[PDB]
This record gives sequence, structure tokens and C-alpha cells, in this order.
Amino acid sequence: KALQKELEQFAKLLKQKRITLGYTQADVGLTLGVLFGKVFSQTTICRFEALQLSFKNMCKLRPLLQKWVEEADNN
Amino acid sequence: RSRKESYSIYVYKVLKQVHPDTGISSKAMGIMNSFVNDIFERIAGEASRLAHYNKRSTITSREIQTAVRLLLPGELAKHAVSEGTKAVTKYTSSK
Amino acid sequence: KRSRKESYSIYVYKVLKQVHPDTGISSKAMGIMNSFVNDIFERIAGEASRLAHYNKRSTITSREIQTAVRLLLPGELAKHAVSEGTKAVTKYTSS
Amino acid sequence: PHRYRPGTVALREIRRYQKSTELLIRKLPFQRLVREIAQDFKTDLRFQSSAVMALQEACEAYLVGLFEDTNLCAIHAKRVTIMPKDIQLARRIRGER
Amino acid sequence: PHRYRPGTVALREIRRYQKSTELLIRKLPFQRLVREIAQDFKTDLRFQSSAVMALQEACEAYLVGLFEDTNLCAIHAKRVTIMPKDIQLARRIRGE
Amino acid sequence: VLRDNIQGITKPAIRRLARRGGVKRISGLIYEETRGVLKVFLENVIRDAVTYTEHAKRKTVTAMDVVYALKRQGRTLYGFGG
Amino acid sequence: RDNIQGITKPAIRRLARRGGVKRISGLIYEETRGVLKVFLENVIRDAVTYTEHAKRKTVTAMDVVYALKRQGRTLYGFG
Amino acid sequence: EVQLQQSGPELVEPGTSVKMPCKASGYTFTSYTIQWVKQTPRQGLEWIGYIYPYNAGTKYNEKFKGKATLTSDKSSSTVYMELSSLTSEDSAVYYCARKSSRLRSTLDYWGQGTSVTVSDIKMTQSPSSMHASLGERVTITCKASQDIRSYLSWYQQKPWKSPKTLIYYATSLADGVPSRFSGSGSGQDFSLTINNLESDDTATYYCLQHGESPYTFGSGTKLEIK
Amino acid sequence: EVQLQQSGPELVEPGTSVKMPCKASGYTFTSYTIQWVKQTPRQGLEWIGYIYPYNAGTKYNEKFKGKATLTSDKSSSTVYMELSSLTSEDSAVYYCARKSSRLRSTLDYWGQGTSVTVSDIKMTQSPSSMHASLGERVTITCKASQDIRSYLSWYQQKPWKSPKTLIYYATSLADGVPSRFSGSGSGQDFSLTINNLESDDTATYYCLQHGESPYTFGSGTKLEIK
Amino acid sequence: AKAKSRSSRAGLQFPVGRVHRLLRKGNYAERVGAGAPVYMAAVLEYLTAEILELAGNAARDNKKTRIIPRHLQLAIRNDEELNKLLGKVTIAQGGVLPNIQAVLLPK
Amino acid sequence: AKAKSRSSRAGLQFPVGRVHRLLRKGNYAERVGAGAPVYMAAVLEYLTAEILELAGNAARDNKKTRIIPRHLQLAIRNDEELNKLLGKVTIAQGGVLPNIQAVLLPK
Amino acid sequence: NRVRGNLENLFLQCPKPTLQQISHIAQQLGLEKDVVRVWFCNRRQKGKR
DNA sequence: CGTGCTGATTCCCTCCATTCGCTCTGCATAACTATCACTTTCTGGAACTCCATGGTCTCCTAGGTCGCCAGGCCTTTGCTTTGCAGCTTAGAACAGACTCTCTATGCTCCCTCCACCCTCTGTTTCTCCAGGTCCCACATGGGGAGG
DNA sequence: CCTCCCCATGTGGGACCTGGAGAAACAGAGGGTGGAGGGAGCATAGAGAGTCTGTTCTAAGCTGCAAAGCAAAGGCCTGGCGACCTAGGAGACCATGGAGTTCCAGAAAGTGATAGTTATGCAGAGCGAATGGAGGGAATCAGCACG
Repeated sequence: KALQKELEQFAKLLKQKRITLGYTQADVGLTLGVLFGKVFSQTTICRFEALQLSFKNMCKLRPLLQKWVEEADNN
Repeated sequence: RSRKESYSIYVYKVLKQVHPDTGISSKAMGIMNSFVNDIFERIAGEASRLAHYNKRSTITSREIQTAVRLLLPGELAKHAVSEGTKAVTKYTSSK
Repeated sequence: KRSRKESYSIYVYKVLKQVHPDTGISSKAMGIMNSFVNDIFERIAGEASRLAHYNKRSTITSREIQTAVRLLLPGELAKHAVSEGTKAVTKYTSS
Repeated sequence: PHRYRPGTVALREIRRYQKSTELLIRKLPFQRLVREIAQDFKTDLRFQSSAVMALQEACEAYLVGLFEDTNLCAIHAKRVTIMPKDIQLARRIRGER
Repeated sequence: PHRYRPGTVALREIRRYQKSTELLIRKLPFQRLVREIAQDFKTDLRFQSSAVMALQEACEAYLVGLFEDTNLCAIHAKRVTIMPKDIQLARRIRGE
Repeated sequence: VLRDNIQGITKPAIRRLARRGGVKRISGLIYEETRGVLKVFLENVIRDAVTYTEHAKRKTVTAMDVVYALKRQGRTLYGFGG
Repeated sequence: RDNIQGITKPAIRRLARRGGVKRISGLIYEETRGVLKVFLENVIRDAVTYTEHAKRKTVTAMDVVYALKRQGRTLYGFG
Repeated sequence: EVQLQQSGPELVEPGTSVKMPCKASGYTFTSYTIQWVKQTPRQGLEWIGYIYPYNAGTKYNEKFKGKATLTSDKSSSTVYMELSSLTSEDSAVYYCARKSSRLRSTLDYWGQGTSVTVSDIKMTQSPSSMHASLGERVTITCKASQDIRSYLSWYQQKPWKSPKTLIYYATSLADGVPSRFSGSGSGQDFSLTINNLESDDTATYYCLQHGESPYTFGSGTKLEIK
Repeated sequence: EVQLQQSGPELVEPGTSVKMPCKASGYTFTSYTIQWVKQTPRQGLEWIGYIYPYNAGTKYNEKFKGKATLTSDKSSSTVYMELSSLTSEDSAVYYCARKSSRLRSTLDYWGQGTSVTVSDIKMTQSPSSMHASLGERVTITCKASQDIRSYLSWYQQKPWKSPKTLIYYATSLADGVPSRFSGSGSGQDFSLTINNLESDDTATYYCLQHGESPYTFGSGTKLEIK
Repeated sequence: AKAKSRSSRAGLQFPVGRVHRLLRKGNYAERVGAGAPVYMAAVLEYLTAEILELAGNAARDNKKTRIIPRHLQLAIRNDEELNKLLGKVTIAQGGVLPNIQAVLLPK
Repeated sequence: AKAKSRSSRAGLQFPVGRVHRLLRKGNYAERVGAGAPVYMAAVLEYLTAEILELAGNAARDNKKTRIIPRHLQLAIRNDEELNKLLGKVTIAQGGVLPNIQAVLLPK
Repeated sequence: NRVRGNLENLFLQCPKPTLQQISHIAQQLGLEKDVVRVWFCNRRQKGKR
């Protein structure tokens, strides 16, 4: 109840920013692998924004896109 | 093998949207896929007949709205017409 | 300047004069006959279309029409209709 | 004077109306009923004569076939008088209810 | 000993078999019946397991609906026992 | 503005429709039930016919719309087109 | 090959108990066996016709589903 | 698959009535008419009548009205024939035959034939009898009186056996009949052609019309091998 | 077309039982549930329960369980409500309302209500009573204690009149309601906006949730103009 | 260049060309082989011939020489097969089959 | 430009593109008007959501987390409009409604 | 009778007087052209039988 | 002869242990999206013709009402007969496992057949007027009854 | 015996149905082209038929009896039969206005082709749902006792 709304909302702002800068899903996964050394496939990039996988797995990998979103704002 | 498509992920997304604690079985997913395919065939056949009656070679959202008014019973048809009109308005207003 | 309507009233009369030389027909009975021929045409053609769609084929052949006649028509009716269709196709692919 | 027993005229009426083909309801009350019913769906509608005619043959055929099913339900209950329970049972088995 | 009056265990069976969803005919006799019925149309043909299962589900659903209409006919005839005449009347009104 | 026209389906008309159906005896409460059943059937068929008419952007209900409505409800009618 | 006796008396009894039937006559079972045989022949004939059109020697669940459907007896849950 | 069971031979004294059953199995009983014909040495096969179990609709020959009545029992899947006031010329083999309600269809399957022993379109067959070798071609002519629009059938009958259907609709082969037999003709002139014979072709061949209301059989052609 | 006829007022002695009719017309009676709402000036509107005439399916509130009994009669198209063991706190107006079995649908058409005199989730509405001009903007909040999937409706009630449905599904307009009213919000936060005012809008506005099994109304806002 | 329409080449009276055009324009399949209208016209012609011949016989046993829809209804409803094909079909001005249940007759 | 889909444009979960492809290749018309799959997908999503919500409510009243076809049958048969839509439809492993006629009960 | 003789003068001379002769003869007898046409049609029908 | 308080059978609810179906996780891939050209297809607009309301007149036949009464429905009651409840024995189904072998699906070659297009033709559809035939009322003849 | 009225009948003429003589206009059919849908081989995984064994589990058969269906009888009550009145339906004849069809323009838009990119189907681990077993507690039901 309380967890899902946060993740579902956060998926909307990050995709809106993602579209504006013209990147791709593969490009975002490419940047995440460069930054934290934990590469993510393009499939998981889409599965995040469409909410395919577990709400537990939303909790685990959420801050990495949180770090990317704020860092993509600066560059 | 040969990649046969279904509506399982779509019905599961709808289920987790309307009941974010409730799962589903494989058999109930088969029932839901059969339901979606059957209603698709009914609405598409009624819209095809509606286009054929009026000497039209295209199926638009007006044909789909009239077909939904034909197959579905009263409040079911009213809410489905509201949902379809809302979706077409949102799709037109946003590319 | 209004456009023309088309029907089976000319061919149905020819078949009538074959099967009954001294026998007329009313206009209402011709309307019943036209509705009957149209209804059976849509039934067999839709059935054959479904048969071609189930088998992932893109063409309707005489095999699909034969199977649709077998599924739609009851026993001896389907047997004699298959006989007539086979004889006509054999006669057509010889000239 | 001379009087017929009950069921004798009622059997000759069955033999008379089953061999005839025309409509059994008067045309103008059925047309007025059709226009009254259709005015609740769309105002200022205007039917053709053949539309009301087709509606009358459809309704009369449906009512006649329901009356045969009602008669079968009445005979199953060891009766010859059809009752509203027979109509309800026939419409229940037919899927109309 | 203890013995239930007639109609009590019948109503218990009605409640029990209306509460559950499992199939009521054994699978092997229905499979043999399906194979012998299909023998008159094809001399040597195989059957998927799902095909026989779908046939069993459809046949049991048809028989349950026909028994519902049969019970309605029996009650309309002021009875609680279903007779073959009730089955014949129900299949006549249904158009079968 | 028409009102109370189901009473125009008179008791002798229902009796004639029962005689064509093979009915010997008719109870007195049959007629109101038959009027209700005929009314329900008429609103179903007329509602489908009016939907078919409004899709065609017409103010005139044609016989062909009635034929499509009857075909839709599984009561196919011969002799009025199609 | 017989095998209509495999639809036994308590199986028809269970199918009637699911239908809400309290008391069953003794002549119900043979009538029910004939009814089930007629229905099974009507469905299986169309299923075998659908199988023979596909040039197959195996009746699939899809053929049974299409056959059922054509009789106005649409079955969900088998594809 | 399709069987038309019948009873045995009935010895009957004149004056009373006799019953013949036609218990049918292997098909939907209500969808096919049951037709009764009789066979005598004196005049051969002749059609008596039929009974349609779908509506129990009877139709009799004009010379058999009153002499023969037909009833049906749908529950037992049986067709019963009553003959009343058996005269001296009633010792005959009585056959019941399945025939579909379609006009093209004919008496495809027959009963065994009950032997009863008592204490219009004219069919012209030009060869009454003929002899043939083991491999030649035989032609049998069935010129008719009036016009029948290809509604002719050809039957083969072994001695002391039921007739076997060969040709229906004047050209089409029956079920199980090989391609040696070939029907031809239309209108009033019809013919049956046997291509190469066997030892099983020694039989009596009949042609039957069902274009008019009284069905008439042929005079019969006897074919004897070597 | 659609109307729900209710009886007159009742002056009942305590300890007895009272019957309430809800005769219905203008629609297919079996396809719509009938809900019952009690209205007191101290607790506001309280949902009691509903009857489904399709299967005669009952559902009651927990505080009205046993005290209230709902029945249906499909022959006369009537819904009956039984109150037994009348406590002195039963002097209230009882409305019966139509509501479809669809989850999106709401209590759309209401009855006139019978005035009876004896001789979960909580909606918080922030303005209890507010004053507006002839052309001002009115915004009413209906903050919910729990989460509902946009299953909130907005109703307007005149003094001594039945409530009128304004908004269903928290954004959609009711039938016949002008587009001046506009609902917004989802989840736990909802709002109703009156665009421009008339003299008709002097009324009390309520919000009802039907996303969970006990249906709860709001406290209500009194809006009077000039 | 010449004669020989497709109906005359198949020995039919129902139009093979019109049936091919209706199969093409009826939105049944992407392609239509040129044996399907022949088979389809033959089946329609056989069904028309069977119903018209039975209705002509029904008119002939009515001292009439013109087929009315009553004769078509009498032809269709008196046959097991035909009734089964057209079992959910209403014929306008056709009436019903004349039958009375046996328990209604007086004795 | 990042290739956003049509379902997210319409705010749906059911696929607009797959429904467009099935409408195009399903032999229904010569053309598909590109707002028709949006309407179709919305109607299918609404019907799926209504059935799934009623089935989840039935599973919750049955104290079960998972939906089985019994819950779908109990959801469909208890609703008049849903049972009218699927009157000629058999749900596998769904059973029947608990319904004993009132005459059959004792006393 | 005089008009009858004037009309019956043309039995075997003009079997089909047509409109051109009919309009000329009708003014002479003071009768409508339709009456003359109907009379000549009836005369031709009587001659046919 | 009317409940009444033991006793028995069944149904519902609780607490462990899988375990097997579900959710979730990763990868290839094809299909869905963007963008550009281009060919339909609908959407106003104006003309039109045509057809379905809508009213009037007559008459005359079917509908509404009333009397009346016979037979058909309803209820009662006894009698039989026929399913149901229960117990015991056995035989048939269900489950797990291994063979095979024959089938269904996939890949390639390629080829034949079917769609596209132009042309010309025979076929199909819609009225329109002369002619033939049927009914119908009017003038004429002859018979019957009255003075 | 003379005269007036009424019935049977011949017949001229108006109206209805048909057939011919056109009448023309959509469209079926032939023939050339090419490309792609699907036959025809050719291989092969896999799954369905077959057999086998083992263990319960349910069905078949028989007995006792209660209660359901059935048939005879009487009451009554209601639906059919018949007659008198009368009013509304049916058929025809108008007037009309507003509705549905048609042609022209073209702006919108749906299709096709190509690139790409992404989200979706498929294969496989982790796990929490639930299913059965043991146990307890309550709902319900149906046969002797006291009054």
C-alpha cells in the first residue's frame, strides 16, 4: 500500500527526464555500469519503468537511479 | 520453439493495479486470456459488420464505440464507452 | 440517377425453371430466397475464413469451402453439397 | 338454441390459425406500441413501413414459438390450461431469464 | 445403529458437489468413450491430454446445466424426482 | 407523445397467437404476462435497431436495421432484405 | 467397444447432485448416457473435421475449443 | 455400421393381419425415411410406401392404400408395418430400406427381407437376361416412360439376398461400390455399364425411379457369368 | 424515467417493527442493487446495507447487523426494509437509492425518504460551513483515512429534499449535472469545485466512499449564497 | 478474346464471378483461390435447388402453381436437415406447421 | 526520440500496438483508423479490471490470496451484466453457484 | 346510330387508324379522342375474337 | 399424543511442512516506434427528391360487456412402488517410469498460382408502353303477378 | 286479356397483369508479369501410445423402509360459448417538410518502407502459498423418555 505508490510515482519523473535528454534505455544502463561498476542490462531499465519485477527489487536498486537522476541533472 | 503471445503480463499488470496483494494461478490466467481473446473477436467482428453495412472500408473508434454499445449490457457498456472515450482523448491530446 | 441494387433473383429463377418448369414464384418468396442465399453465403464464407485463420493461411481455397460445408451443413445435405462442389470444380478446371 | 361444448371451438381455432399465414395482431396498435417504445431511446425517430412490418413478424413469431413451449410446459404438468408459471419456466429454460 | 432419513444425505451431497469444482466422471472411462466415439470418424487418430480434458469439462458442464433444467421441470410438474420426461422436455425447450 | 399502448395488444390478439401456437385453454393472467414479455422483447430489438440507425447518422429506422438487430439477437428474419 | 457403461450410476448421481437434483429415478441413467453420447458425437465430429483440415492425425485442445465454440458452447481456460 | 434388423418368415392364414418390424441401428433414426417394398416372382420388386419418423409422415402407393399401414416407434427406433386381409397373392419378400429425405438420395441400405407365406412411370429394360465372359463389358438399358431429372438408381440383388445399391442419381457411385460399375444417361434414357466382370457379378440388376410420387422398379436383368 | 417511490412518514411506538417500501420503476429491477441510507441531524448520513434482487444478495453495516433486515420482491418490483426493536434513536429519514453492481457506479438515483419518529474509513471535510458570493470559486476537500481506488462520489442535498448525485468516480459528472461542478483527486485526497455560483447551489454537500465494504459518507458542507 | 463466363465453364447458373467479387470484398481473407467461388456457387445452387424443389412439391400438393413463403416454410420445417440448418431462422409470412398435441384431442 | 509506446500515450496497460496488429491482420476491414485500437484496448482493460477486482474480492471473502477459476466463476455468475455477457460461456474448473431450490428443503 | 355508322365505315380499310386519324375523326363526331381510341381498341379486340 | 435434552455424524477452525506453482531474473530478438512520401477517406456544403408523418371519412367488423353454465383445476386421501441410506467386496482407476516411434515442427528450393492492370466484351438491372384478359355494372329482353 | 315490375343475361368499357423492345451501365474475363505462399523433401526432438507395477478407492450388489407419485372423488369456480352494442381500425386520399442521397474539395490521415531499439517471450532459481494431517470445538440431526 505505502511502498508501491512511492515507486510508481518515482517511475514517472525519471522517465520524463529520460525522454527529454534524448538518451536510450541502453545508454542509461551503460552509465550505471560505468559509475558504480554494477552493469545493468537494457531489459532491467524498461522493467523498472513499467514495473515488471518485485517490489523488493525496486527497493534494492532504486537509489542507483536516484543517484543517476540527480547526476544527470548536473550532467 | 516458436514464441506464442498472450495477455498474461498485461492481465497481471491490471491485477497488481487493482489488487496489489492478490496473485493469480495459471488456470485463471488461461481463463483471462480466453476472455480477452473472445471479447476482442466479438467487438472486432461487430465493428467489421458495422463498417460493412455503411459502405465503409475503415474501422474507427466510432465503430468500436457502437459495437461496445451493442455487445455489452447497460452500465457495463456505459463505463466501457467512458473508458474508451477517455483513452482516445488522452491519446489524441498527447501525440 | 440513383444507384442499382443487386440480388440473386435472376439465378434463383433459373434454378426454379430447371427443377420445376411449370411453376412460378411470388416476390415475397423471392425475397425469402435472396435472404437465404445471402445468409448461407455469409455463414460458409465466415466459417472458411476462420478455418484459414486457424491454420495460419492467407488464402481461401476450395478445401476450406469443403471443410466449411462439412462443418456447417448436416449429414446428407453436406454429402450432396460436397458432391456438387467437387463436380463443379472438376468441371471448371478442365476448360 | 344450439351451443358448442368448450374446447370444440377452441380446437377449430387451432386448426384455423395454424393453416393461415397472416399477422394476428392489428397493425396500427403495434405500430403505436413500436413508436412509443422507440421514443424512450431517441426522440423524433421515423420508421419505415417495412421496419414496423418486420418488427411485427418477428414479435408474432417469437410469441407463437413461446406459446408452443408454454403449451409443452402445461402438458408436462398434466394440464391443458397454460399459466404464467409455464411462460416463466419456458423462458427460464430457453435462457431468456 | 444410526441411519439418516432419505433426502438428508442427498441434500448434503448437493451442498458438497456444489461447493467443489473437481470433475465428477473418472478420467479413464471418459477417455475410452472419447476414443471409441472418435473411432467412427477416424480409423487411427491420437488425442492430446488437454483435448480429452477440455471434452470432459465441456461434457460435465453441459450435463450439470441439463440437470438444472431437468430439476426445474420436475419441480414444475409438482415432483422432487426427475424422470426421463423431464430431460426430454428440457431438451425440447432448449432446442436439442 | 404516446402513452399506454401495450393495452392495444388486445386479449383476442393474444388468444389468436396462442391458437397458432397450439394452445387449447388460456388462463386469465396469461395476457398481462404476454404483454410484459412482448414489451421486453420489443425494447431489446428496438434498442439494437436504434443503435444501428444512430451509427448510420440517420433519423429514419429502416427495415435493414431491424434485420441486423434480429440477426444480432440470434433471431434471423428472412424476406425483409439482406 | 461398449464403454458407455464406464459412465457409471454414481457418476451421473454426482453430476445430478451438482445440478441440484434431490431424488433421481432409475431410468435417468440410460437417458443421460444417450444424451452424453449424442453431445460427445456432435462435438467430436467437428473436432475431427478441424483436425483433418489441418492434415493432422492428432486432436488438439484447440480443435476441441473451436468445435465447442461453433456450437455456441464456448469454453474458457484451454487457450 | 448401419443395420436394418427384421424378423423371420411368417406363415399366415388368410383373413388376419401381420406385423413386420424394421429395428434400425447405426444412424440417427429420425433423419431418414424408412421405405417398404415387396418382391414376388410374378411381378418383381414394387414400392409399397414410406414413413418419415421426423414427423411420422406416411406416403403409400395407390395400389397399397388400405392394404398396408405404417407406424413408427421413436423410443425403440423401430418401424412397424401392418398388412391386413392377406389374400392368396401376398406371399412375398418384404424389404425395408433406409432413404434420406434428400431427393437425390435413394434406398441405400436394405433390410434382410421377411418372407410372408399365405396358405405411373413404366420401366422398360430391353435385356431380360444375358451371358458374359470373365472380362468383357456389359450394358443394361433402362428407358423410362416419363421424364425423370436424373432420379434413377441401380441395384444389384444376389439370389436369396437383399438388393445392394450400386448407382444413385443415375451417375454417382454408392458407398463401397468399385469403379467397374458406371451409370450414365439422363431424362428418359439411362444405362448401367459393367467394365470387367468377376464371379460375383452373377446377379439380378434393377433400376428404380424416385422422381414421381409412386416409385417404380425395373423389370430386372439377370446376369450369369460364363 | 427512473424513480424510487417511498411511503410517507411513520409515527412508531418503541419496541415494535416497521416496514419500509422502495417500489421501483423505469429500469430493469434485477440488474441494480438497492442501498439504504439513514440520515439523522446528529450523525449525518449512515449507510445501512444493500439488497441485490438478481440473487437476493444482502450486505449490512456492522452497526446495523441484525437491527435491519432487507428483502426483495421481484413480482411487484419492490424492496422492503425491516426495523425491529426500535430504540429511541431511530427518529431519522430513510432513503433507498439505486446503485449498479459495477464498482465504478454509485448511488445515482435516490428515493424521497420516509421520516420515522419514535414515540472503517472516515471522510474528513475541512470546511464545515463557508460563505461564497454569486460568482466565486468553491473548493471542498474530502480527505480519506485510508486508500480508495478513486471510488468516491459527491452529492448535493437541498433542505427537506433527497440528495442529488453530482460526481461519480471522483472525476466523472453525473447525468444531467452541468459542467460547472468538477471533481478532482485520487487516493486519499479528493476535492469538489463549484465554478460559478447560482441561487440553486444553497445546499449541503457530501462525499461518499464505496471502495471498501462499509460505505462511509462525509460530514457535509453547508453552502449558502447571499 | 471471347465468351465463356465462369458459371458456364463450371456448368452452373449461380454467378462464379459475382461470388468471387463478394468473397474478395467481404473481408474474409487476404487472397481467394479460383476454385473457392466455383465450390461456393455450386453449394449455394444445390441448396437453392433443394429448397425450391421441395417448395414446388408443396405448392403442387396445394392445387397451386406459384410458390408463396408458406410453401417455403412447409418445405423447410418438414425436413430434419433443413430444419436444422434453418432452425434459428424466421420466415416472414410462412406461418407454422399444422400440429396439435395428442392430449388436446377429445375422446 | 526514445520511442515511447502508444499504451503509455493513452495511459493504458493493454497494448495498443498489438491490438492494432491483430485488427489489421485479423481480416476485419481494409483499414484501421488508429484510434480504434486505443478504444479497443481501453474497453478490454476495463473489462479485465472489473472481472479481476470482483474475483479478488471473492478470493478475499474466501480467505485466499490467489485467484483460482472458482473465484472467476463466482465473480461472473453473481453479477447480472457479467452473466449476461458470458451466458453461453463455460469456465473450466469454475463449478456452479450454490443454489438449492426452496421446495427441496425439509419441512 | 349515325356516329356508329361513321365509326364502322373503317372496318376493313384502316385496321389501325392510330392517333393521327383518331384526333381527326374525334373532332368530326364531337367526342373525346380517348373515347375514339377506346372504341377502336375494343373493335380490334372483338375482331380478334 | 409434544417437545426434550444425550448421542452421534459432520463441518468449521488451528497449528506444522512441504512443495509445487509463482514471482522474479537474465538474454536474445523481433516488433513496435519515428520519420518520410503518398495515396485514400471522411468531413462540410449545397441540391434534390422522396417518403413518412398527419389528418380526414366511412363502415363495418372485431372488441368489450354480460349471462350462464359445464368441465377443468384444486384439494383430499389412501395405496403402492421405488429410490435412498448403509455395508461389504473387488476390480478398476490413478500415479510413476521407461520405450519408441511416429508424428509435428523447422529449413530450403523453388515453382506455380494468384494478385494487379487494361481492354473488351456479354450480362445484369430497371423501368415503360402496347396488348391481352378479367370483372363489373348497364341496357335489353322475357316471364310472372296484379287489375 | 292487358299492363307493370323484376330477374337473367349479353356486352362495352375500365382496370390489372404481362411481355417485348429496348436500354444502358456496371463488371466479368482474357492475358501478361512477377513475386511470394506454400508444396516437397529432408531431419529430428519430443510426446503420445503402449506396457508395466503398485495402492487405494470407489463402484456394484443387496436389504429395509419411508415418503413420493399416483389415481379415484367431490367442490367449486372460472373460462368458454353466445348475443347485443359500438367504436376504432382499415383502407384511401391527399400535403408536406425534413431526411437521406449525391457530387465536389480537399485536409486529414492511414499505409508502406526503412532504421533502430526496446520490451517481451522464453529458460531458470528463490520462495512463500496451501494442502494435508492431527486435534479440538461447535452445528445439526434424528431416535427413546416424561408429561
